Amino acid sequence: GAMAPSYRVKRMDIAKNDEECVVNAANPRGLPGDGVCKAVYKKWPESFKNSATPVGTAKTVMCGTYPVIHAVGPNFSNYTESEGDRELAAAYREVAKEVTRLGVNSVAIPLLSTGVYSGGKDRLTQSLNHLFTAMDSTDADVVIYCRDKEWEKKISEAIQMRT
Ligand SMILES: [Cl-]
Ligand SMILES: [Cl-]
Ligand SMILES: [Cl-]
Repeated sequence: GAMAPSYRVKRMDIAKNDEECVVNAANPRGLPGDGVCKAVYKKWPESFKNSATPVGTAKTVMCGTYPVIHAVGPNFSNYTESEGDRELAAAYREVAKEVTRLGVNSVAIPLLSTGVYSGGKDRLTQSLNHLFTAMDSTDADVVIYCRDKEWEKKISEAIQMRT
């Protein structure tokens, strides 16, 4: 575990993280995809061997000794708000189980279902609150990755509001 488990946020490419493992915002089919998923495919292509897994689950594949946790958030274009919310919570619970099993002291994590799977809605608070629900009982240092300056400020405020 980390000596004093923390949350932090950084505004940069999650493919250049400084943590002991990465969470991919994966598609169910293990395809290279776009956005975070395509950056993760370029950096760790070996981790897409048999990475296909259903919505609401996470599947870890090792790139050398570096774990890639493929977490499949729901596409809100296809899911109802209710079922989508349940699957988004479940994906993060499966991430916490994998981070625990791996025994890592740190993990790089994107906000699931906030990009092309958002169904055109702002889901920063929804996704971050499910991330906290899952990861609060873990002792890894969590580093959240985002690309927007306003999102960075809002995620940082949410972290500091609890401290
Ligand atoms: Cl960057
Ligand atoms: Cl997304
Ligand atoms: Cl972002």
